[PDB]
Amino acid sequence: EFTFEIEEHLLTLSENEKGWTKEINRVSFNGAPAKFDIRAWSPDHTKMGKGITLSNEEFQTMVDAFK
Repeated sequence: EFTFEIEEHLLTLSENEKGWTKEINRVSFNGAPAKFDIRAWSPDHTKMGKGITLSNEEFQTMVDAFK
């Protein structure tokens, strides 16, 4: 019903006592070209938590606004 693949790891923002991390990655969902993805991950990255996927245009819009 759904697949994911971390194609590139870009940045970790924090890690908690359980080893879960908040990361910015390029992630391919359902085989689509990889997109920016800001999300919590288990230590071995086989479980994911809540997060948001952003197009390149959305991510650029965000960075340019807050730089």
